[PDB]
Amino acid sequence: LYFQGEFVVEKVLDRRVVNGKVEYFLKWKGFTDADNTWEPEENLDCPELIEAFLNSQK
Amino acid sequence: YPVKKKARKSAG
Repeated sequence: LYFQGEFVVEKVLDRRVVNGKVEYFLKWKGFTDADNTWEPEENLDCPELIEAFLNSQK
Repeated sequence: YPVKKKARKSAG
């Protein structure tokens, strides 16, 4: 229950592919790096952060 | 509660 709903994303740090799904590595606002997680695209609503991350990589 | 720049956790 305590992990349901949505939380503010601070940073998008990386992207990977697992089993046909694209996941992004997130820093969550208010949390330390220790709480960073990988989340699948379908979980995300942070298109400006995703754009900024991809642009940052070239 | 967030309305933008947000995500749901796999943990939930």
